[PDB]
Amino acid sequence: HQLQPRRVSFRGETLQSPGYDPSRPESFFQQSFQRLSRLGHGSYGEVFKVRSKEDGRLYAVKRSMSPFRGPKDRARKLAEVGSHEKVGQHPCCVRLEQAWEEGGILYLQTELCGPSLQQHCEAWASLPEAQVWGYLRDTLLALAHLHSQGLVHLDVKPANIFLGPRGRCKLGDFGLLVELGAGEVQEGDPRYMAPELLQGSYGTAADVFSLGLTILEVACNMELPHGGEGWQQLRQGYLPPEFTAGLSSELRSVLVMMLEPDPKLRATAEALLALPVLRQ
Ligand SMILES: Cc1ccc(O)c(C)c1-c1cc(-c2ccnc(N3CCOCC3)c2)cc(C(N)=O)c1N
Repeated sequence: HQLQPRRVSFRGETLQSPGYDPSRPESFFQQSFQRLSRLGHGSYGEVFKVRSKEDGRLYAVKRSMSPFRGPKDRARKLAEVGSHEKVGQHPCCVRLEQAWEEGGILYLQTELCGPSLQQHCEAWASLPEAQVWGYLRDTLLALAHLHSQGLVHLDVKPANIFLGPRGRCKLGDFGLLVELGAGEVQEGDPRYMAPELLQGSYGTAADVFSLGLTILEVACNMELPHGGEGWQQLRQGYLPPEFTAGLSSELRSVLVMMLEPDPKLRATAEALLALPVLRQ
């Protein structure tokens, strides 16, 4: 026999939902959602576009790949939900609707978003810069929100930022969020990593640096180095001309503020948002 689905939350039960019958053998996920498409799959699991039977609206649902192997494995996976709950509701962050576990599998149901910035770039040669400014501003708003909550995203990158309506950006994938102890956290993508993280040092500034390289990459449509001399030369306090062909003086000026190697000299999200060029 199989235990009933249980809600996963770190705030304050078995899952009951209109349309869900525990008497029937299919999973909560099978009974309570219509699977429309698969949006992604990897070792992290699978992500589906679904329609909810409870309210008729569209959502995304992520489910892990294999059953929990032991109590610590379970605890580490469930921690994503606690982190996401700390982020809560914000128009530039992917909103978690509910999470549950059934059959040793973890499900996160969120609002449905569009393609990642990685995907949008790939299927776009370069993005119009007005689009890029929108993505920069919206993800800065997300970072100001995270920092307001004493949170740092240690894996800001094009794959973790999702398009929304009319040019809007939402930051997601909060499994590598840390609170300002740190908690367990996995290896972020070296391409976008702030230099201080090599010495294990982190803070609000690290995700500003990663957003800087994220936006640089999408604006120039060139792969950033994962190590070696080219990695070092993006972390010196200048923009290598290799990456700035086409980029306006205005965008360059803001990126260099974000890419300052000394996290004490690096701009904050709120200071960037207060720049005339990022108004509204
Ligand atoms: C379901 C969910 C739960 C928590 C969460 O934080 C998020 C973002 C999502 C969520 C994830 C994805 C998605 C699609 C394909 N690949 C990835 N990847 C992950 C990072 O590595 C690359 C591959 C992610 C798409 C959407 C969507 N469009 O609505 C979505 N909401």
